[PDB]
Amino acid sequence: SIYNSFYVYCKGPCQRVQPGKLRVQCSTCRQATLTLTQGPSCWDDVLIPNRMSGECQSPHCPGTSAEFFFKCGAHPTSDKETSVALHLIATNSRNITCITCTDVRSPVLVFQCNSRHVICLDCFHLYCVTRLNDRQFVHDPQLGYSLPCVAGCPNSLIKELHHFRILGEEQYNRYQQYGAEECVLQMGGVLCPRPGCGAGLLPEPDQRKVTCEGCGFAFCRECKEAYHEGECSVDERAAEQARWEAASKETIKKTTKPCPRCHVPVEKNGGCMHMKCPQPQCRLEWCWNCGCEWNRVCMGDHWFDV
Ligand SMILES: [Zn+2]
Ligand SMILES: [Zn+2]
Ligand SMILES: [Zn+2]
Ligand SMILES: [Zn+2]
Ligand SMILES: [Zn+2]
Ligand SMILES: [Zn+2]
Ligand SMILES: [Zn+2]
Ligand SMILES: [Zn+2]
Repeated sequence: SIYNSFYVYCKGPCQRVQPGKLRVQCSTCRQATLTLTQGPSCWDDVLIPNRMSGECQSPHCPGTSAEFFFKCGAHPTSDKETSVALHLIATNSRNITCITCTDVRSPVLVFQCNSRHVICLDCFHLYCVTRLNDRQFVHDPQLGYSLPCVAGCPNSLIKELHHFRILGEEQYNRYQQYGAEECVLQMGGVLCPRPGCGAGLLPEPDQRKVTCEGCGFAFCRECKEAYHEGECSVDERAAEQARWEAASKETIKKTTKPCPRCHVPVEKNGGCMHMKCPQPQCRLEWCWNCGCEWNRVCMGDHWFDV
């Protein structure tokens, strides 16, 4: 790829976040024969069922609805070996600094708070690991546990929980255990402190000696050491800058570009990368990013960008 807009979680063989390929088919016959009236321009166009329409080219098909899906892009995949799109992950083409480390990194994760706060994937990982350690995940009745924007913005819980799969197997399994453990702790219990154990334990609440009976560890529930007698031994400017829609400096890529064929300056007016030259006698169709005739590789890698 010259450029990727999209990231998926590849469940096998990669077992990690990868660049993804976008596909559309006819929702009626399920073949790749749907010519869209208008190309996708944002996540809602490709995630909301039946949102986009066109015409199915299959002879005896009346289908007019699009169905979009994604595949891992790191190796060959079959026609419909699909993967879940991690729609919060964006390529950082405008060099936005990260809300917590202030470095320019790519890809980044964009929270769905009003501010659309930006955090790099390393800090997102660190943020999850910290919150797990400190027991700071947030409960949602219709979701389970998740995290809001790091800046604490309202209405910003991650809803698509495959985004936590990017923590990789061990942190992801700590995340998965969180709720069971939390139930124990709300009830006044205690987790075994032995690394690799962590059983949830519900001893009589006035007992200082807790025996894990898992691993047999007898501990002091106060200091968490082996049982003994006697006494135990976001920056404010960062969060203004690290916002997806905040005004930015000019990059090497211009926001007004010449048509590849007729050289007349063209303005882009939404998220679709498929441009149609507005000049009557030109009408070249081209990729805004790659500056070449519109094609299926551009479709797959970056039909739209955020
Ligand atoms: Zn893969
Ligand atoms: Zn069809
Ligand atoms: Zn960072
Ligand atoms: Zn926020
Ligand atoms: Zn234990
Ligand atoms: Zn103690
Ligand atoms: Zn032109
Ligand atoms: Zn392109």
